[PDB]
Amino acid sequence: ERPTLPIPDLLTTDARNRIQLTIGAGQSTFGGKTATTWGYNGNLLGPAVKLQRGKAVTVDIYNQLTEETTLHWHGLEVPGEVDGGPQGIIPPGGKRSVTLNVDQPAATCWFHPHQHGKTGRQVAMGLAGLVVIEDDEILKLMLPKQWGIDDVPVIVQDKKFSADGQIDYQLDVMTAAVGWFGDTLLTNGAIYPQHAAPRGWLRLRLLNGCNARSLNFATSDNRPLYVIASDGGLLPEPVKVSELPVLMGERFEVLVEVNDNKPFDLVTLPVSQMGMAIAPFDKPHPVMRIQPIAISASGALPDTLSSLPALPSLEGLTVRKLQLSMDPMLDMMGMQMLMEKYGDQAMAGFHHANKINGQAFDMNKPMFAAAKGQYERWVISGVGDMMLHPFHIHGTQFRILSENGKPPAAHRAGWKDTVKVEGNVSEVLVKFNHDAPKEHAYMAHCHLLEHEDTGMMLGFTV
Ligand SMILES: [Ag+]
Ligand SMILES: [Ag+]
Ligand SMILES: [Ag+]
Ligand SMILES: [Cu+2]
Ligand SMILES: [Cu+2]
Ligand SMILES: [Cu+2]
Ligand SMILES: [Cu+2]
Ligand SMILES: [O]
Repeated sequence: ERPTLPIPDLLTTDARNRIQLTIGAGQSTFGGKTATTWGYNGNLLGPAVKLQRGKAVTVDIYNQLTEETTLHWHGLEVPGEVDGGPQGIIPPGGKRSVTLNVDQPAATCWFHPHQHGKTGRQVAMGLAGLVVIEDDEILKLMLPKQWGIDDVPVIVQDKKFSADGQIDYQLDVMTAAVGWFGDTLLTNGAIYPQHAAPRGWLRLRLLNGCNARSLNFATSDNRPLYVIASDGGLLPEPVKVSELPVLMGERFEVLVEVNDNKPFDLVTLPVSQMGMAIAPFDKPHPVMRIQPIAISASGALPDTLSSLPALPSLEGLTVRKLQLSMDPMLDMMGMQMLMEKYGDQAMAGFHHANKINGQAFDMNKPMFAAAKGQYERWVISGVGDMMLHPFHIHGTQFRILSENGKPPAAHRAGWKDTVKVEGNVSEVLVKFNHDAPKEHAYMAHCHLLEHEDTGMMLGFTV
């Protein structure tokens, strides 16, 4: 009765070493009602671009929208010139080609628009894809590896729709303060899908592709999840968890056991984030149904996944302070609107009003030049402010030293491109191995997209 989990195509290069991505407007059905949606190579979401470490690929990006957009590869360590930040304009009806020389370990990354001031909308409308980066190392592990059967991407996103069927997106005082969130949960575009998985291990590549909703993954019968990777690749070993908090733009890959005749749900648990526990999200919410199939999966859960370097010495490293803030007026007005619409349940558990170091994002004025090839220490503070800011830095995979006032949890102590900042201070160890000049600067920003779109971003050069 549930629709099957849609599986994004795993797209590799053709004879010319090219991948074609068409950005376009189509239609989808939600709850039997049609909406205009945008997608990459289809109506909605996108394919998974498969990359190999050490190899180049050229991506041809045809923008068939009637408005401008950009194409960013979130999690990829590439020069600014192909980063697809807001300076990477692709005119409506035009084409832009980018050559990606992949130089990082195996990981599940993703891609989405980075259009100046409109990224929340373009994502809400449907635009997101995946990136599966492979290397020599990972294939030796014998992980579940059959794409769409025992190795599946799970892109989880919320939307809200108006009475006429259409996606109801707005960037206004309330959303700019608390984020765009909705009442309907999608999994690879589908409402409460089911996925048929063989007996043994199921690998789920989880992406929180929500604009502003943080999620927290668990199983309906509390079977454990074994985390094997974070934003930037494998952990040294599996880390067993009963629940998995995932911030906006974060990825984790987990293994979960599948047994004959015992279906279970992947669920998300209520989070203590402003706006995000309004019913049906005040209770555990299903994400998808796992249907065991009485066929043996070949995949293993290895004792040992890979190696993390020790953290580099802290003495002598440059420190950059990035103070996050939101105009007090934006905050009071936004939270009032939140409380007035939804009341107390909204606490269960403006275009340049959001800033970093007192400055709302200035596309023409990068805030600093970072060293190339040198570890730096970036200290990101949300002190003075009560909103959730998952802070993301372009052009790198860093190590978390402190996450919002604490040492990182085990499954969060490996390769990360996002870090939690919420009323406290975070510190990360970051290195950039590629150039980004002022014309194609790197972004560092909050990934609660409505904050980003209203100033909580800076450009930096390498
Ligand atoms: Ag006011
Ligand atoms: Ag409140
Ligand atoms: Ag705030
Ligand atoms: Cu992103
Ligand atoms: Cu990014
Ligand atoms: Cu934020
Ligand atoms: Cu970004
Ligand atoms: O991003």
